[PDB]
Amino acid sequence: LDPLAYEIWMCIVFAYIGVSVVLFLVSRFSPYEWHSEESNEF
Amino acid sequence: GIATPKGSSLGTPVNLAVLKLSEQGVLDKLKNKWWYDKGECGAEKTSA
Repeated sequence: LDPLAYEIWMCIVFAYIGVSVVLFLVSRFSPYEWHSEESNEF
Repeated sequence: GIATPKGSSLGTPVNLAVLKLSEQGVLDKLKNKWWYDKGECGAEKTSA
């Protein structure tokens, strides 16, 4: 883990969580798209 | 350039002396040694 300093690993974890949450939200908050065949696996 | 009063008899011998020293390594040796003799800064590594 030396090649990347501790701060970068921390912020990597933060951004992984942020991206996962944002993707979940974006894919599955609009009822219009997935209302039919209730529609996305995200 | 080494100076001298106009008309001084010492003008010629000093001229020939500097020619001789330039032919010898005295000038180059002195310049190379005095300059860079004790350069403190700088007399690369991989880091995260």
